[PDB]
Amino acid sequence: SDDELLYLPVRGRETYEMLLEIKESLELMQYLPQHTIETYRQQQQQQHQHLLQKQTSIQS
Amino acid sequence: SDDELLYLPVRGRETYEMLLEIKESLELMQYLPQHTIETYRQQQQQQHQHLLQKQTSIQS
Amino acid sequence: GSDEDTYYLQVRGRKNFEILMKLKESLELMELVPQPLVDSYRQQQQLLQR
Amino acid sequence: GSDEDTYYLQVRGRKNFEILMKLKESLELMELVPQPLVDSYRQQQQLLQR
Repeated sequence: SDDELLYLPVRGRETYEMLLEIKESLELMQYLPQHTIETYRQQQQQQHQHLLQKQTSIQS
Repeated sequence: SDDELLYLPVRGRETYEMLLEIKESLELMQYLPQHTIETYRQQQQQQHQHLLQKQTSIQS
Repeated sequence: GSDEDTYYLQVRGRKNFEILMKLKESLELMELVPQPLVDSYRQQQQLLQR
Repeated sequence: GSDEDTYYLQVRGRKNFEILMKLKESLELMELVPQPLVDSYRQQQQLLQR
């Protein structure tokens, strides 16, 4: 099945914390509606083409 | 316990593969006698300091 | 927000770059976006643990 | 001993760098070193399962 509930039997303290956190951050990122992320990645992309300098005024 | 057998329940085809391949590569690198990695890391670290072109001849 | 320094990586890995980019961006976003859905799912799913 | 191109990334995350560096290295080295302990351990670990 697609939804095959698999398990990952591991024993490492540092390993657990890193494996769980990176697993969680990615899973949550793809679960929650990436509204902020979409707009952020898209604007950062569009900024590259404007970085040549084309606006009358820009500020950060 | 430091050896706590922790089970990570997950269901994802690319998620299982990617997490396992990296997990295994990492675990094996920290488990097996990685003497080549030790000497490799050292050799590259030493080479960078000699990169100031101080040898008589250099070849690859 | 942070220092004035940046870490640079120069390596050629097709799989590695795809993987490291998604995991890299994932944590950067995880640090910038709050954790509501994280704790919400964590507990809702904790009901599956005993 | 690959293509002449390379991937270049610029980001500042402390835990992220420690992790990304060893994970990158993990695959790079696992790809350059053979897999003797891997095969030996893979089957020896499978014997813990049924």
